[PDB]
Amino acid sequence: SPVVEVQGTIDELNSFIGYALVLSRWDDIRNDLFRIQNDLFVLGEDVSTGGKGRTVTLEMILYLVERVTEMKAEIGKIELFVVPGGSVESASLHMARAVSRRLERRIKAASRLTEINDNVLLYAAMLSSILFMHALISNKRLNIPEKIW
Amino acid sequence: SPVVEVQGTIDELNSFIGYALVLSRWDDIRNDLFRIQNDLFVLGEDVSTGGKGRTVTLEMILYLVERVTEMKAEIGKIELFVVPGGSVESASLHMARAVSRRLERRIKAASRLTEINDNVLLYAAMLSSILFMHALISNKRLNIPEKIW
Amino acid sequence: SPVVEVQGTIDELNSFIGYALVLSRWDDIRNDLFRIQNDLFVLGEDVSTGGKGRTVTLEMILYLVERVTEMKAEIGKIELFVVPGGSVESASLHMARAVSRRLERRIKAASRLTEINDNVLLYAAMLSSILFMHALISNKRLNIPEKIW
Amino acid sequence: SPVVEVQGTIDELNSFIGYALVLSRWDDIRNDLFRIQNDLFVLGEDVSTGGKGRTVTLEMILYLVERVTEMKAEIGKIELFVVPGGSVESASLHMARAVSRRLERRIKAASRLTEINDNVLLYAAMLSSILFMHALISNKRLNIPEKIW
Amino acid sequence: SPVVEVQGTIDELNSFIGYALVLSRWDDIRNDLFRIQNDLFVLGEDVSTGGKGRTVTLEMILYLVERVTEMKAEIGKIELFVVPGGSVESASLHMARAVSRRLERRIKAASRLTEINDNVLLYAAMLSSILFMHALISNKRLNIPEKIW
Amino acid sequence: SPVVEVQGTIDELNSFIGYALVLSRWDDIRNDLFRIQNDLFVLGEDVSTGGKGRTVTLEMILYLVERVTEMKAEIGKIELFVVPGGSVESASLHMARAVSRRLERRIKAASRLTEINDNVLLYAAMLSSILFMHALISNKRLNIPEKIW
Amino acid sequence: SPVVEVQGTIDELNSFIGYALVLSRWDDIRNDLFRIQNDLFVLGEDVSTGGKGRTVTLEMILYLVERVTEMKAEIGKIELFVVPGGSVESASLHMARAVSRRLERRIKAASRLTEINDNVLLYAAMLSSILFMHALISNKRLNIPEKIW
Repeated sequence: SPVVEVQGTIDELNSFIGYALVLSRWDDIRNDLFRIQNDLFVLGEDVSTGGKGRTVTLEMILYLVERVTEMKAEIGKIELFVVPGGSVESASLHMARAVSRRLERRIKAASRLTEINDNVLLYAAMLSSILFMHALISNKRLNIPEKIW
Repeated sequence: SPVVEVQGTIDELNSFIGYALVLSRWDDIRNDLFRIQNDLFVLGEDVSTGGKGRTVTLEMILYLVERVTEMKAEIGKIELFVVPGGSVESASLHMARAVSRRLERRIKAASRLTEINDNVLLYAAMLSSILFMHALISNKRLNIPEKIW
Repeated sequence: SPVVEVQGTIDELNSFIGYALVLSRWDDIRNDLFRIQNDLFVLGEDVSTGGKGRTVTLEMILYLVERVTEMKAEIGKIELFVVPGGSVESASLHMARAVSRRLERRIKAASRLTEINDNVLLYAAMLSSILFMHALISNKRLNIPEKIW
Repeated sequence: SPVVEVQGTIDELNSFIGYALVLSRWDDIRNDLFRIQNDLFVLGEDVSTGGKGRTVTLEMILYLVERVTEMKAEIGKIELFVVPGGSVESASLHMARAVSRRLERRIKAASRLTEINDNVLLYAAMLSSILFMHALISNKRLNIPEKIW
Repeated sequence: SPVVEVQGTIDELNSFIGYALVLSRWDDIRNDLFRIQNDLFVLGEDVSTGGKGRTVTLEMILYLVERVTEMKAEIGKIELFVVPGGSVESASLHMARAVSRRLERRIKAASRLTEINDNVLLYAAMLSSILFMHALISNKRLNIPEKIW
Repeated sequence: SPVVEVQGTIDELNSFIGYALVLSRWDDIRNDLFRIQNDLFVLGEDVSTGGKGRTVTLEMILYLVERVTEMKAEIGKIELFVVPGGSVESASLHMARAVSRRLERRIKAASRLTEINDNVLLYAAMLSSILFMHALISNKRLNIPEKIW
Repeated sequence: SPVVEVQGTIDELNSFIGYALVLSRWDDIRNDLFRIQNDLFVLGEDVSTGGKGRTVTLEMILYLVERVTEMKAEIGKIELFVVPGGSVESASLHMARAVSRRLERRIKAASRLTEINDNVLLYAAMLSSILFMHALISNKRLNIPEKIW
């Protein structure tokens, strides 16, 4: 039942990814988001069945980790307090990642209430990180230097 | 007071419809969303006055039901676990419908707390359904075949 | 800890401003939103340090008040129950202001729980008002007369 | 048996933390490393019993995540290709984190061979990250500005 | 050829002993490590010549056994899962002994591949034990009571 | 992928240089190690891009050769089987050079597997040599005559 | 054209090796010099074709490195400022290695002028080193202890 407010936020996020995906131009970015959208579905079933069904695997989170590390190299010095937006695609991704931070904080509650896989939460945490990286990457690749606070 | 968090989500939704409406190209879709935006206003007053004022009528929900049934015919086999987005208009509508599922789950709480019309909740439930149908319809009409999980 | 759900909504809002900023064409509007985005950051630190650090100053809220009063003059009779959207920029701003009303209602909770500056809440309240004004202003300046309920 | 080469690297790491801990002056840093040293022990048993015994919990990794996020704020713009060392404590921590990257790459092999908890690997990954943060933090707090490549 | 990865670890260890030796204050400890450093050299030739040359003698391992037994008396109850470090000298020795466990596990592989004296492996095993004893002894003699898991 | 175990050892080495650099007192030595630390970075990119990017140049290895030849003159008769350590700086450098021999033996494997520049391996070989010279030089300059086997 | 003065010195060296080869008694030494004489030929073609043809491979230089390291063990403390000669074979090799230092300093010029493989120069550098080792080895094996300056 309060785990129902978790799934709602999952599809609320899938909707925000869905928008930032049609928006983004980069093939790598697009494929990451498509895979993320399918993993969001696996993440839904891992809460509903509560581990019984399609469990959120380590290999899924590691692909997020890999991409985070690979894209990190393009940006170089990743800044703190980066004023969101600038590019349309960057702004669209910042909106999806904000909802990702909104998801993990909804999961943390349902984690306290009923049993749910640790991987679900880790994946959500990771998703925020990977989503921020695409919004910096969309900006460098468009030559729109990010305005820092 | 916790019914104040219900109205906030109503206008948060009206804002998301408002975006998907300027976005969508189809006249039918646009008119449905305009009517939905005005019904959202009636839905606001039906919580505030708590039935005293402009009650959310059956005829309002039935127009949603009618459109759902009419559009259903265009899509044919409506799929399960349809990865959201693809088209800009479709993605924009998926975002508005996600917030619609976010509204009815906020109403369900205020329903438990203080008295509010049953129609308000039914309308919200129906709104999610009608909003999904426009995002499938925007996709077929744009010949962007939906990617299913 | 429930103050962590406040910051999340702050950056969730910063993301929505960020989108409406790249979207809006007007220089005045853009600069207001940029300043608002930086003030959102000051607003973050004023919750975290709980007044210890960079306090949200009166002068910050007064700049919002000034702009509200200056833009008010352009619209003239500001209407009640204005159906959101019409213009792309107007719809984008209505979405950001809806989240602003979502922020102050999250702050009101954390206000009851732990100590946080009164200015933080006042600023959020003011932000909703200033954000509505830009979505009316984008509409008059684009000659898209707002549809009232 | 090739899982025996994993434990060896765990205590080889515990030894490197042990050195950087007596070395570091900061109380926060010291306590993180002490807790990390005890978690390394839990991490040992989670490989040996292969989940049967003292499993490496989510809450353990989340404390690493929390510290990473809290310390991140002190450094601000965390740079890429930061030439290691400068301070004695910073150099000592860089050596321990290098061995941490050496541990997770030993785990990844034993992960392919026999069953071992996903958390074990995630914890190791996280440990590299948290260990880098202490070596940047030791540097800012000592006012030894890091030389970037 | 894979026996070349054995020698590398021998001098990698000699380097770690070399550091813990300049570090340690105790004359007995220092002399043990010096002798250990010279025996490491004999141990190198016993792999290279593969028994032909300077064989690793029983008397060499027995001196390690003697010291282990003599120092054992000073510590009394030698604890299990002793969190490494505390003292600078103790931490430095724990690092050298960790590499000693790293050496015998490299030897065990080269033992399976080509012929090498049994004493070489026994000596390495013994070396880990004697190296742990110095890191407990440095701690009691400095009155830094070891923190046990 | 097994080339990933090569980079890990590169930064594991950079960490050991980093320590021996803060440790060493001599300006020449320090500058050599700083340059070596930056060349280690070039060496990383020459494996990752596999020659595509920042190739490890001849001129880089020749600067190592030059220093080896210049420092050689100070020591005079460079001895065989020199028991490592004596000085703190000398011991610290012996540890870094031991890891350098550990790096080239990791490269030799990745050389057999996938294509990587010959210069990368030559540089690593050279690095062991130059690192030994600093640990003899730290000793003569401190008047700590090296104990030979 | 100034690369023609490089080849002349190559065959001028091959002639000096040729003499020291008939001169030397040791089978190992003889085979090294024969291989060196054939590698000198490969080294000729690598300048003429300028990399197009038979490139001077890493494996060639590594065989020189291997022999240098293997013979190093026989001499032990290799001295500085070793007065050349003593034995006929030693004197003959010192003459060939002097010309080898004469070759690399001719290559360094042609390196500045036109493109030539880095390996060519490295090989020449290495050749001087390997040639010195044979002249020390001829001396120990003949029991003619070298007179040092």
